[PDB]
Amino acid sequence: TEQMTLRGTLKGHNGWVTQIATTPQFPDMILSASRDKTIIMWKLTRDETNYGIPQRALRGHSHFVSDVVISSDGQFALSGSWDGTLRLWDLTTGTTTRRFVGHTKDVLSVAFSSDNRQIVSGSRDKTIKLWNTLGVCKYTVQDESHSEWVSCVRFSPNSSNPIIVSCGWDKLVKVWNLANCKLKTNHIGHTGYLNTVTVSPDGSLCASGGKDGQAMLWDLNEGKHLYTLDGGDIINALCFSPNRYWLCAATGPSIKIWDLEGKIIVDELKQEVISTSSKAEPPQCTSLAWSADGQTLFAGYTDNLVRVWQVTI
Amino acid sequence: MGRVRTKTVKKAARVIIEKYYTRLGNDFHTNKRVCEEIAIIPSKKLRNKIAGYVTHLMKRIQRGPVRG
Amino acid sequence: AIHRIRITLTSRNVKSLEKVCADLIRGAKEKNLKVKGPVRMPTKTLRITTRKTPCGEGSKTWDRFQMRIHKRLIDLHSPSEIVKQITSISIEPGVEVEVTIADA
Amino acid sequence: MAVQISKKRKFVADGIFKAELNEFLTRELAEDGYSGVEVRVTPTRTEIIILATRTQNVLGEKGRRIRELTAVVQKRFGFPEGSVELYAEKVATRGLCAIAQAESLRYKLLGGLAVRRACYGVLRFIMESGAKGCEVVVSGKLRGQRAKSMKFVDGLMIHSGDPVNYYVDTAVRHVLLRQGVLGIKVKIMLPWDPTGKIGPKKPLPDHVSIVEPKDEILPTTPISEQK
Amino acid sequence: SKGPLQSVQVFGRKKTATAVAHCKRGNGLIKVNGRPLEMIEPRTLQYKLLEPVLLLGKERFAGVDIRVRVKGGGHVAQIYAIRQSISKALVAYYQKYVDEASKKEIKDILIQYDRTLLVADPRRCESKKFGGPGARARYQKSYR
Amino acid sequence: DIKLFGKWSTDDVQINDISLQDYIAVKEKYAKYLPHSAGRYAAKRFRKAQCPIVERLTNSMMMHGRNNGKKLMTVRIVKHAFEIIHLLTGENPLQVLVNAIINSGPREDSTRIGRRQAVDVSPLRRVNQAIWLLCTGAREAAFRNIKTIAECLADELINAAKGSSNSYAIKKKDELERVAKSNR
Amino acid sequence: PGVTVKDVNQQEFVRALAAFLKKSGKLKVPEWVDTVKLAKHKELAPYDENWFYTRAASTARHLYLRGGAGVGSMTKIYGGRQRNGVMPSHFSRGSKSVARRVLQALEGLKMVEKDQDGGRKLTPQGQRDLDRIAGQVAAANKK
RNA sequence: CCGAUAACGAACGAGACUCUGGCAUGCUAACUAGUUACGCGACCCCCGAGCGGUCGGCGUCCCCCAACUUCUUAGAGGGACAA
Ligand SMILES: [Mg+2]
Ligand SMILES: [Mg+2]
Repeated sequence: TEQMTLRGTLKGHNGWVTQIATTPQFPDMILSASRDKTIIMWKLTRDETNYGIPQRALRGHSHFVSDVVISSDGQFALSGSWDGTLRLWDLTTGTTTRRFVGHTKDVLSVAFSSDNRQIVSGSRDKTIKLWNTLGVCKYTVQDESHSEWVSCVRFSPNSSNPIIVSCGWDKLVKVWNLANCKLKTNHIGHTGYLNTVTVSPDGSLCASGGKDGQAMLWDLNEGKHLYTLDGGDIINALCFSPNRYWLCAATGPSIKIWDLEGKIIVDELKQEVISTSSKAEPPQCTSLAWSADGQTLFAGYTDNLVRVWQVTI
Repeated sequence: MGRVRTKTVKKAARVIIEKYYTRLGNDFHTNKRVCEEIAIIPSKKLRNKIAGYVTHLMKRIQRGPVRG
Repeated sequence: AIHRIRITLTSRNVKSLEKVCADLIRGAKEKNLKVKGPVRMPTKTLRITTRKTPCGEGSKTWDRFQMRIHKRLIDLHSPSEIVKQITSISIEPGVEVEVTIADA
Repeated sequence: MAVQISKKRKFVADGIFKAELNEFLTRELAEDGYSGVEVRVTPTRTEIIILATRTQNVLGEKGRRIRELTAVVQKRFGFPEGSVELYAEKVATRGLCAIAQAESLRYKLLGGLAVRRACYGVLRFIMESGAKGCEVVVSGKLRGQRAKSMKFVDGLMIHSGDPVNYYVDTAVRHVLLRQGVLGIKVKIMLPWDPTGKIGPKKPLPDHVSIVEPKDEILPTTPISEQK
Repeated sequence: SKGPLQSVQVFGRKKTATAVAHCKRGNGLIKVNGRPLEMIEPRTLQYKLLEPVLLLGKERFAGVDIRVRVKGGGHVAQIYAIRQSISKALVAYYQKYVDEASKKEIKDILIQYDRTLLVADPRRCESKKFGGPGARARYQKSYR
Repeated sequence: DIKLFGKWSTDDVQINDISLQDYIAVKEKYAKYLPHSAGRYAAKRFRKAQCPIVERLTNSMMMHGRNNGKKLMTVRIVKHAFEIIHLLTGENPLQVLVNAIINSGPREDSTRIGRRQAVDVSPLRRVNQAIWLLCTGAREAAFRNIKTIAECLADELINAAKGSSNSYAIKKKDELERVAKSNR
Repeated sequence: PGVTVKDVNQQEFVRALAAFLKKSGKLKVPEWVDTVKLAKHKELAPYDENWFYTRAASTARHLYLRGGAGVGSMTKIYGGRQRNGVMPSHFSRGSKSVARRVLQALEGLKMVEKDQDGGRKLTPQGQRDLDRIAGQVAAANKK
């Protein structure tokens, strides 16, 4: 009985938007890490045809920007990019304060810790590093990590049982503990490379996606397995609803939303295709982010637009 | 005008597609990075010429059964 | 000590020159030296152009030869009794060195 | 400090010293397989390394010849006494050196035999010494009174672009025969393989190599391994 | 008020000439090498120099303080470098310190009039070759 | 609004011919302060169609060989000519320049080697041909004469825009039309 | 206000300063000022009776906005293109004597002196009365 | 180059390649390159306005009596492939 309806687009940057970040403390700003080497803060002014206006652009990255996050107080922003370095921004005119001279090759994902004290980055040079908040790395992990590119890396949202997960093109869902950065489980069962993982707001279950098309759920406490549900083509993004169930996934040029008590598809969200010339495959969706209240979802597409989806009825 | 790819690019791209089809897609930059890290290509221009032809060939494969 | 000295490195080969500068600088920085980094003086290109033929017959073709010189400067802040041995272990036969005091 | 020379003139003079030393040492010990020289200049006693093929006669009786060579070098180039020392090293894979092979061809021609037979022998020795390809040209008053040229190419050989600056090596000799001179031109294309001493690193720019994948087995039903 | 450190430094180029504009927070003063814009070189191209302030009006420039130094090039090349530097400096100052929509509107009103106000012209000069007086021209050829 | 040279407001001129209003650039979007820019108008075909007309006139005025880079001279030559024209007739100098370009461009031409057939003229060749004829007429009128180049250009433009068989340009246009008619 | 030398037009600034400098009759003018030919790359000694005052004016202005100049700097400043018969043209320097004489005459007015390095530079008196003339000419043009 | 095919598999030349031009407010840096800021010193205006204007005047790495690299230099990388 619940449907999602798009209340307009956010235009304003020409590139593949690759990441959307939202904050719980101030629900009028979002971030857009895109492929034109910029990050955009938006004024979410709920209007007609003006649902968002760009408010400040953050530059300083040499090449494509891969990931972005927000601190718990919503004052600092951290972002990694394809020039092999991380960069800690802020509000109040958005000048970078610290930069993390890191991996040899380019990073793919960053993640704030639960207390905004530990900084982690997964990169294409097949290493993962945990960082101090002032710039210095504590120590990298090597020679038991993935033997392929380390894709998306996420922290467990709870301070209890500090857990960090790491997908990759090794087709493994390697999970590390924050006490000594040793391996604790070695999840196997994917058939292609992995694009992303996401941990639920309770630190109990995580979902992994990739070239398989299976949004393949896991468990964290007992950590053996859960049910696997398969949606469509290539899986780009995964995020759980913040207050509620209905995990969503970005599968090709459409996003599929699934409940968890029962495994039915809840809704199909597509852009309305106009002037079908049967030549160009439709623009994919590259990123998803809830607005920390479960009311609106921002979906980042592979053209230069990001769409907002609003719950109805 | 004058953008024909030589047989070096074409046969390198064909062997790359044949061996590493699972890790490639229709995106030029990720294909560029994959071809960078799975093959010793001596120059950058040759590298991303090969990556461009790999992208074109994967669009062709996603349409239908070309060789292959 | 405390002596300010300056090391001048010149070569015709860029990569080997930068190797020498890098290894000398990291050997200084590990030894608790305050070092001012390698200042690259503008490169000098010597540009003899000649007539390419031994006789005077033909279509007036010319050869264009050139030789390039690259310079760097490194500054050190300790006596010579460690810098002489730290530069004697970085030779790399294309590089020619003057070591000089800031007083010179 | 007292006497000073600008850096342009200093580097040009260093190159001129290398050129004159190499030409004199070519002219002197050509019958010993000279094949190049290296100088190691330093603001102290310098070294000059001679890359001969047969070092046992570059060094004379108890090293007399090397001693008189360092004497003439120190007396001509105005080095202070003891500031120059002269070394000798045997070159590995003499069949891959163009200067030594051109001298071997000159030796055979001066000894007198068919030009065909000498060039064939030199060419096949170069091939079984490990070259990717060779090219031997002899030009001059061959059998007859009118000059010809004859080339004995074999294998693989590049001609154009930047790779032919470091990846082949050439040599030109003159042979003072009974009726005019013959010209000898030997080109040897070197192998790449070891990225070491026998050839160069950085292979030919249009040679790509693709590593083969692994087995990639067990994509089947999910299992988890805990620690 | 008197909020300090509100300044940017933006360059503009025309074939050798580099003009770097320092845009402080002041009140409507613009000067090139210490002299005003109306007391400048040949003044045939004076409108070519003050067309950004005519397009954007004096209200956009009323809160800034531009100071431009320029080196290299010729007379005309320096004129073009100056005006490109002023326009790009105003765009940078607006984007770093006021709202982004204002930067967008000044930027696009500059783009629909003479794009070189914001994008440098890349064409530099061609080398002389050894068979003639210039890059392309060749010496006169005689047959008999 | 833009009002070229600080006077002579631009949005009142009318180009009567359809064929040439597609290729004459004095309208409001090609309305600029000076007839000088580093245009890069020669990079492709028909990019000179969107170069403004006054700058094409200044470009063709910078020609006989002793004047090849001297563009500021031709800018002030055109400025003085425009003041002389507005002072003589009271009409907008842009309008009379446009009328001169309309009236001086030939509409039929003949070409071959074995001038055999008479062909038609593209409505970009006649713009180029009109500008070339006007500048040539001004150049030849001012050569060994006390009259300066500015009022020679001015009288060339006013006589061509009226149409008098007294400009060099319209004499040449009529002669080209006549020769083309002879073998049509 | 304002104003300085920099923000007024330099042509009538030189005209006004030469008028002021001629009006106060203390500038020492040599006896050969009508047979000079002024920098041998040109002929026909200038079409002015009072070229010396304007030359002293432009020398004072140039020393105001770029100090430390000597006779070589001035003979480079007032140089020009020498048309050279049927041979092509070249650049020739100015007359050294007229530069030395205008410098010495301006030193006689206590508005320039030899600085600690080579060359000359304005006194505080010199930049004071040049800024006063600049104020005069700027007020004349604006009103 | 695609294809066709009594030819198949190759080799040189072309292309690749090397140098140069154009872009990086991103990196590494610089008293033999500077820029901002500050403090002195000259002039202009003032009635006082003044954190006013000009300065290729001086100084701020003999050690804090300042930071920084936009402009200059040149290293590493990026960037364009008909994507
Ligand atoms: Mg070639
Ligand atoms: Mg020329």
